Amino acid sequence: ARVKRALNAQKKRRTVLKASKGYRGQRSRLYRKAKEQQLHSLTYAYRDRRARKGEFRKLWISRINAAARANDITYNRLIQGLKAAGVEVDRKNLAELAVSDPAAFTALVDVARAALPEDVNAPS
Amino acid sequence: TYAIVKTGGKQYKVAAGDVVKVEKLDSEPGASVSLPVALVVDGANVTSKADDLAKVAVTAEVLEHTKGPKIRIHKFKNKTGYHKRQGHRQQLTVLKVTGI
Amino acid sequence: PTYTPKAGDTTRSWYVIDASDVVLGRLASAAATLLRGKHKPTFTPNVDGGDFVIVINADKIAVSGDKLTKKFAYRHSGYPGGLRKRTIGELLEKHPTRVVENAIIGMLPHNKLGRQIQKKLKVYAGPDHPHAAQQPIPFEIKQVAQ
Amino acid sequence: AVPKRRMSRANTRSRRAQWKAEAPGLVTVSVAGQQRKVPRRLLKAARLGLVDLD
RNA sequence: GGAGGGGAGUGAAAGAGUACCUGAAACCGUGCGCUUACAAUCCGUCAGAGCCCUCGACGUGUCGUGGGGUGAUGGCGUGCCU
RNA sequence: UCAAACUCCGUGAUAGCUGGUUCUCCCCGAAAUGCAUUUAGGUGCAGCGUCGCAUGUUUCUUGCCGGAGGUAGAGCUACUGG
RNA sequence: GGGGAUAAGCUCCGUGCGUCGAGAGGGAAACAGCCCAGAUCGCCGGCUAAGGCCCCUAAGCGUGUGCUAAGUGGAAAAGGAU
RNA sequence: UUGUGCGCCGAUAAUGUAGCGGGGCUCAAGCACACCGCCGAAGCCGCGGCAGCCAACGUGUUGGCUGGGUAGGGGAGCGUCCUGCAUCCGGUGAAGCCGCCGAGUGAUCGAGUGGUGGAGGGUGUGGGAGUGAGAAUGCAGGCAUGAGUAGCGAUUAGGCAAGU
Repeated sequence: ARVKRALNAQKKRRTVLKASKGYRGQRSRLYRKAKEQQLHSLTYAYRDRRARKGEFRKLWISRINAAARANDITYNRLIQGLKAAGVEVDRKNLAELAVSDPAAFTALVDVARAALPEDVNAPS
Repeated sequence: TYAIVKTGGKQYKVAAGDVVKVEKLDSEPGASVSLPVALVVDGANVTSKADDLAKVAVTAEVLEHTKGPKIRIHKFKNKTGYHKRQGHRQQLTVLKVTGI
Repeated sequence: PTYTPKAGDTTRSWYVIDASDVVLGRLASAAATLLRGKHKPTFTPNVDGGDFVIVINADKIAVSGDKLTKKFAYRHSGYPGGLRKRTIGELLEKHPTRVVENAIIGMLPHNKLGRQIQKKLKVYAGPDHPHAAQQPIPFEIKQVAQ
Repeated sequence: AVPKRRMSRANTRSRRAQWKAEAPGLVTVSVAGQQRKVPRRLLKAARLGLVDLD
């Protein structure tokens, strides 16, 4: 039985070419170049899914730092005071409060300042 | 008024009538569940003490169990010949918050 | 999800910083922070939601050590032997605003967004500016105690 | 010298778009009554019946 | 001028016209949408404004467990094989 | 076309050499050392992987105990040499 | 440790030494072999390692006690130096 | 004078600052010694899915460990064609092709759908392979790039009027 290769190959070629819509130049037209770019794209996506959590945490920390310095307190002392006070709001919702409900953020800053020690540089 | 509820290792800011995607819970659609709270913001005063947060809970109704977006994984290392294809679809539940 | 600014969300204000007897690096860092918008809780690295900064009295600025006659500003024309150097002294006495401009511009990102942010910085060697119509808010370089 | 690399489509098209023809300007004229368009360079010749109008 | 084509007919079909079953890709056009002339780009990926299209709900535009196209802008990123 | 023409045939000559060898996922996972070699860019056996079978902690780590060294250090009218 | 001029990013051996090879991630500006740490997949959760916290760039123009004038910090010897 | 902690000359090559990564810093953002925070990875924890080995009880659940990987070893599968047998679909439209909308852990799938098309296909369970290409300065056909670019083949030379 002589077997022609067309159907089996066309299947995966169509899959790869469809996945490469929107690419520039050869990378969206030719199957080989599109396949190379697909390897790179999936590697990039895998790496970026891991890095995205850190990126968003960095953005939240930036916003919380801005809103805390607006209340005359630094981010690190505010985090220490919030941990001491036992409140368990994470940085995502802390930034959400900072942007959407400034009064709530000010109240949390007040409780964090209350929970802080009297001399932060003491050998405690 | 709104609260920050914890479920599945994560926290979400919800108000009454909010619909939020959440990690899978062992509950049938149309049922109701109660969730712990990490902060309550009612009007102006903010509830933050642990005991007061323990005295309150947020009740929500399970709308459905859905699936996350399809994720395609193709691990690759050049000049090696190593490839590893893998897919993943996370399971999720959709909760509508009934009240706080 | 996380908040994202929309078309009309960004609102800008005008600050004026008096550079009289202020350390160059200190003022430059403060002005870069103001221009980038880092002081706003709605900050987003994608967006230039910063503020307009005016710097007056740029010629009165303070430079410590002997950097006045030992630090050089360099530029190459592209032709052979096209390297030109001026110390901070003659640069201040000829183009007073250039020292502050260079220092501030060196402290913000070197992307296209940094090029856009540069447009919101005005420095003046005199004690006054032509931007009174915007009613700038005086700004003081303070340090939050921790 | 020989081309080291194959041109991308963008560069080829951007250079190729410069190979074009300009439209000659035409002015009206009355020959044997009927109006018709003619280049201004040939206006006098048309008025003298020296240019063939189809 | 022909070649060729447009009507008209034949045909079940002319998206069967003796360049003729089916008619893929590379390659070459035309039209529409988005974008692009201060910008250093292994050309993708992750966030993402704006614009356009579409499915639901309530009014007259405004959200949603939405979906698609393009993407200014920011972060990361040294082609495949041997 | 010439340090032994060309054509066909032996013939699918022979190359310890160079290149190539096409779908997927799951579990484990090296070596670049020893000996010999007309041997050194090859190969045989051993060392290290995997699978099956048999055997059970026999492997490993720490404490204690029993052993042999002639290195570091030191020493030298204790020898031999400078 | 040997050879070489104890010169080499030289060469040859020993090492229940490490890593790379065959190892992604974080740090060292970039950086196979250095430091932290071994990636089953997803999350817009938290705590840390190395390394860091003026701005680029996440987090301290942190606190207290002293020193430095050399931009030393941010490359180098014999030697010289109220 | 003695030892000391920091400092100074020594110091010194040829594209361009170029021996802090840059701006800049002694009003330290430098160094030493104490102290207090925070940032920071695919490490650890939290929540959810999967798999291998083993254990317990069962007649497949739960639990504990483990799951980077080249050469390589073992295991289980996707898709292609031809066929025995059994079934089902098809001019009321098969295959092939182009889309839409979806699906699976992967190869891939769609007895889901729309267009084109015009005669054969699917499924189950066995049997057999000319059974899967991205690369061999691989082969054949078609077509790009250079590019509407080079050249249009001597050293004599063509012009005008009329015609067709």
